[PDB]
Amino acid sequence: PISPIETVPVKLKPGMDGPKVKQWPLTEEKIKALVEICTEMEKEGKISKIGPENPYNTPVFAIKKKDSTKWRKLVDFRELNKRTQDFWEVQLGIPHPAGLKKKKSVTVLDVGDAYFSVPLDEDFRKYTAFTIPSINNETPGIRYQYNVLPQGWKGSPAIFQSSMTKILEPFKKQNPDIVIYQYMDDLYVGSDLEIGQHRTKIEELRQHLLRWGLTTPDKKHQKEPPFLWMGYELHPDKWTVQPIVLPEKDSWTVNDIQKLVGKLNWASQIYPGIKVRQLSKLLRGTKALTEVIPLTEEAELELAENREILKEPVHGVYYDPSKDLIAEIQKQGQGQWTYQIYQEPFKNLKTGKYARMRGAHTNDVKQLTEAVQKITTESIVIWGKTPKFKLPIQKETWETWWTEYWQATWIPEWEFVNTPPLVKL
Amino acid sequence: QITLKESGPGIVQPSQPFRLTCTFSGFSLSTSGIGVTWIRQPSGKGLEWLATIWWDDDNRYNPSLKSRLTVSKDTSNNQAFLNMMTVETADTAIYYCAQSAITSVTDSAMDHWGQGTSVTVSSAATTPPSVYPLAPGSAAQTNSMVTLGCLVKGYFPEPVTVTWNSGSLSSGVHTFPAVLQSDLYTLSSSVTVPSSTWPSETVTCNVAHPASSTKVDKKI
Amino acid sequence: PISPIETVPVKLKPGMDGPKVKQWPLTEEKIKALVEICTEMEKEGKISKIGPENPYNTPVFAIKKKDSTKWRKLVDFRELNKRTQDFWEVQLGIPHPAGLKKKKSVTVLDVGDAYFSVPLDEDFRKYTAFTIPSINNETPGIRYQYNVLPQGWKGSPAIFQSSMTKILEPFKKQNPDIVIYQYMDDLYVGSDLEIGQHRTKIEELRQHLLRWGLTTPDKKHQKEPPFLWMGYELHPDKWTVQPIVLPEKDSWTVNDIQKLVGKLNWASQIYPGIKVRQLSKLLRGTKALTEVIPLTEEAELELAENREILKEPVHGVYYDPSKDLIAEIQKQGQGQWTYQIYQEPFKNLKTGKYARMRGAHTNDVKQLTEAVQKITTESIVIWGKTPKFKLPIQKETWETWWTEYWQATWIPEWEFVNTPPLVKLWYQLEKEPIVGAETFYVDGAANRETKLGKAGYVTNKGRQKVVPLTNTTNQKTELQAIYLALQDSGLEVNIVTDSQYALGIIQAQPDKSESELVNQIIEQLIKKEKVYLAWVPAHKGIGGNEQVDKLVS
Amino acid sequence: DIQMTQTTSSLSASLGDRVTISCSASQDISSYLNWYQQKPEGTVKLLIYYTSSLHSGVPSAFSGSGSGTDYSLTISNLEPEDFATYYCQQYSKFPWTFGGGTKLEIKRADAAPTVSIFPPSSEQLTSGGASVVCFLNNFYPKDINVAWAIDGSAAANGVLNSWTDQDSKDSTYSMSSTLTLTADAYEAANSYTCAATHKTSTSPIVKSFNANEC
RNA sequence: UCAGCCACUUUUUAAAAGAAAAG
DNA sequence: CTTTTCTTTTAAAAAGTGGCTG
Repeated sequence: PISPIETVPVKLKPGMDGPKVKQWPLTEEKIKALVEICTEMEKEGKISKIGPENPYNTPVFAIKKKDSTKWRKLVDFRELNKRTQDFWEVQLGIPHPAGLKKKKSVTVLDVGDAYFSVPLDEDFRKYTAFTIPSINNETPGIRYQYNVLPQGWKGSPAIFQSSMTKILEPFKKQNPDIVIYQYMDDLYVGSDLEIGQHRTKIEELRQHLLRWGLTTPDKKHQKEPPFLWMGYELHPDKWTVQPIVLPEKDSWTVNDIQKLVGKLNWASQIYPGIKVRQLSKLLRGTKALTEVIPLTEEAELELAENREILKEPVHGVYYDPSKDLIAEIQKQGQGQWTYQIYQEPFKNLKTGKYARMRGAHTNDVKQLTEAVQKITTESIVIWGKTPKFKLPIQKETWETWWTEYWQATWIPEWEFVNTPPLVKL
Repeated sequence: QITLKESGPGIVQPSQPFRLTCTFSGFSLSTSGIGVTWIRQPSGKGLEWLATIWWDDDNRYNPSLKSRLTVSKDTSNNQAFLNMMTVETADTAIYYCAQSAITSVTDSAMDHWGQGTSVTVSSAATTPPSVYPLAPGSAAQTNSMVTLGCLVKGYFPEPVTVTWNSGSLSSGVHTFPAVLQSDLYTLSSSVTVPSSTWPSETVTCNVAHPASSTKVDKKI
Repeated sequence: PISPIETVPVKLKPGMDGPKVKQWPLTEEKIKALVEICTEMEKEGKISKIGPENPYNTPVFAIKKKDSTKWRKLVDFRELNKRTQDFWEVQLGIPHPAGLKKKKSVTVLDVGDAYFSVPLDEDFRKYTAFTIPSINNETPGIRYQYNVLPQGWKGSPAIFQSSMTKILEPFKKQNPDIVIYQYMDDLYVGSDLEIGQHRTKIEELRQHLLRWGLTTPDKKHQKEPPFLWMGYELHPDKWTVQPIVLPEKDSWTVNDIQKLVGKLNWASQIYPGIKVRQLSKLLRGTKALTEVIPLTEEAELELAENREILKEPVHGVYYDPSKDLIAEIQKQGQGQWTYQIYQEPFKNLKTGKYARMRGAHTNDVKQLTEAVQKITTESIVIWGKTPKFKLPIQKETWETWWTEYWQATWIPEWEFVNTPPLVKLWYQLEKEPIVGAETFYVDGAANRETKLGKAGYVTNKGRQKVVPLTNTTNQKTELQAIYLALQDSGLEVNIVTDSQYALGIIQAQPDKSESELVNQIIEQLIKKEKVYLAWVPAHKGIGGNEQVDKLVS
Repeated sequence: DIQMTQTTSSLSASLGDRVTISCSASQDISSYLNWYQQKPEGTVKLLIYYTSSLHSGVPSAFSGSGSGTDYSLTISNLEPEDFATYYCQQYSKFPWTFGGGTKLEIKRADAAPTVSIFPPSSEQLTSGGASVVCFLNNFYPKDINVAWAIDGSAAANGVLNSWTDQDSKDSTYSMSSTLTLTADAYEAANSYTCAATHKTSTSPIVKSFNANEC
């Protein structure tokens, strides 16, 4: 018993047959944190217990979100999401704000709890089933079933949208200057206000959300020593690019002339006049690699010409709402990472990087994980969708640690890859 | 623009509690990053950190004094209070209220202070001083540059003026810092006048204790 | 016996129906047996006569070749099962003693006729229809349908759990101090309660189960010292399994090589380091049931070493969350490792092996982590908290590894041990091209339909070479030709390729591989003091490439 | 309670000189340090935050420096204003602590103390009071020792002193020691003697008298 | 006689990565 | 002036076996 509203019939995408994923191992802490948060929900009957008779399944893990509220269980509904039907509501019903990127500050607000207020289709409830594990497999894992719009499910924001809509109508109305967006269990609020005026209008919003549909957001713990909270805000205007292309040497040797062409010959796909013909001419014979330094000024001229084409508003790019999005990472240096996001290959609509903040959080995975979390966010704020990630790491690996360095309410799609040196220049 | 002035009792009996109030302007105890701190520099020593009142209501006290001291604020009125109970000798000092604020990820310092208030702790009562002329004595005209003296004994309310001849003699005057004697202050100043001047022209030293309302002069 | 616990609504695999298997005329004496048996199961509500409308049927046979007291009459629900709706079995594995805390008073109760106590979905029952074939004479036979969970049915051990666990929760929430480890019909309980006060608590749990309908006789673990739980013998301060009982000489058949090989794995739990790759490779080629393999000598010693590890008695000690877990690793196989998860020095907790190539171009650097990761997750599972590692590699070696590899990798808290055939990266492709060495521009090619092709190269001093080859492909040559360059050259060399494939394989620093060529390329690399590898696009003509291209082609 | 220490207590200098003050921490403070300046008047301005970042208004001459448990504040070319006390502060662990500042005084040529002593006044005596005062005016380095000895060199219990802050003008220091003795001790004793021992000369610059009255 | 755990071996599956071919 | 086909190679998952559990 929760909402006198009538349950909206949800059917899965034809042919598919609901999630049947297995529950990967969880640490004690996480188990407890998961147990607690879980039972208090059965008490409120947000979810019911269920036995073996329910074959379907999806996994859960909880993350230690650094906020003065509590923990956070996270169902990995990426499976059921693709198994689940479409939603004309999630698309046109939820258009995407141009100016979300254009603002000075955008805050992320976990409007998750605005979900318990709506029951899930009785017929559908078998699919959103998860299962808590147990230390050394004492007693068997207790299984639950969702009875209301579940946290992180392609439907929760669709069905609940016409509501979320009215809830913000007052706020978005008395703050036109502000830009609000909805993506999964999150609200992307952005204003051009002074940061202190923003941090005060979010809390302005972070309270209206209360007197209305008891939408409880998280209470974050701010502190003193190394002020991370001061970083929590997001500034999309402050976002840069990556036209760092241009190489530069005085003693141009064979190796350096070849490396430059290899990299420049491939770039011909990402830029117009990438004419590297006269450069090939300089390395005409079986010249001694390591020493020969043909300084030829002949090339110097059109080498500067190619340099020109490498820093400008690329011709060819375009965002097709239709096609997916892709994001590619590469361990580029010391704690430095870079990313390219594209739809139709070799015509990326945005490139950036990731440099671990000054601090003792050195862990190759941890950076990659965090990195992904960043590339994801940019996509949400910019095009309003989520990139699919080709992760430069071993699947078997990333599976052992990604939970321990992930903080978002959402989890994007990802595969694994080992692409050799060209993908770094 | 940004400013904050501290106000206290000035004088408080031992074992009695006191409450300094700091009013401020420009910033606000309602804005995220801001805050205010109470520093304490005891008479002839380094400043000491006591407590920081934080905007998010999460104030922090110095471990040595929280058992007797507390903070709070009324942002609405732009005031910041500091309460300390059962006051002792040692505590008597200038107390500073200071606007602190977390700028960004790594920046955090007390951005702007204020002219501290003087909290004096003592049983002692309002006592007009008694000035005594310190004359050269066993020597006269045996010095081309004769130093004259003027002692100021047994007064409490620390503020005390010492002028030389209705405010004429300034050059060559040293008015030393007061010292605690039987719970009363004793200031001893000194002027040096060329031998030609003192004997011939008059040189009196005047002490003024605003608190008791005593202005007094003394010849030689 | 009959249980009041509510039932699980079981169904059939979507779009099917019940089993309608024929029931062969049985032997006269067989009929008689089944009769008496089912007549008793009837009084025990386990089953009850069905009406002439149930087109459903499962076969019953006679075979009373098992134990003289509750010697059974049997049914084959294989076909029923084949249609019996799928279930989520609910489990992360079988509990291991290394995850048991050291308590004061332990007890291991069990449950007779488990499946024979939990009522089957009354609504589903019409599918357990077994017709006990009547004697030739009587034309109509005797029908029965099960009411509880028939052993042999797929969801019987599942639905039971889900049920037995429930009966347990209400007793558990009322006293979180008594540990109750459950597995089917083996209830393990122990707590800090005095041996007496403990039984005064068993009484309660021993009642609870019976109230719900669970017989717990004295056919349980009586002696405190011995507790034969889950194959393991739980002792006051140790866990063991005396029956290491190996297939003596019967290794006469490949099938017994199976049993042998697998028997080792289990043993590996308490038993310190044991490899099997030698034996495991002997099974590789087999597909014949009942035949033998001419055991490769490599395995004769391996079996000899291992067996010496099988004789000596040992023990695993219980785990206490106060003192933490350390995972020590060791390598002694051509790519095989061992790990000891332990709290205090000599006292071992659980011990395991690791043996595999998670790819084709692996190396002792990769096979380290890939062991570690294989141990954290496995420890996360048995204790809840990640363990500290003691890797047989040096700190610098790891520094250089990850600093180079473009693929992200890591390892949590690891110490530095130095008691093994230390793991380390062999060669090192120099960051910079050696000034004063041959710039061997290499190349290769192979006609798709020729099955053959030529490999070769040219050098900075015009020196050319070429070698046609058969059975090789485009991808094989460019890698093959790389060899010629590495060969025909001293300790210093600059090798220029136009194959992205070659460059990749060679950058990862493979220790070994399954392949011969790729490994030989490694071998040379292990001798040469200075190697450079650089890629150049193939069909544009850059450097000595245009020429080398014309040559090898 | 990270303990903060400013090793150098009072340093000497001159208009133009280069000043660097050292500050040490009880444990690593990850550059969480601020520099506070306090004029002779008694007002505290923020000098720099992050042990390296310049506060606004603050001149360029000022500069942070440090890493870990040690940091330093450096003034390029000293100036008049710049002669003040300096407070080192850390904000790593919350018990915010400042390390007892460093005094930056104006160096001067030495100057012997001009000792001057005065006998008790009848004004005072007419109440039993016998206050013997001995002004030691204008002298270099505060480092100066006084000796109040009455027939027998004993430092009679009852000597209070008050040393002045370095005067802005002369750059000298002047201390005034006041010896307190009752009328019964005033008459009993024979002669009083105030003596200043300074760097000027090993010669203890003394002055005395005798004149019992009541 | 079923269900789960791990370890083995033979296959498929896709696929991504490149490559060649070619018209 | 360019484009579809079809490969070569490598990964990750299915399938009878084995030890062990009940």
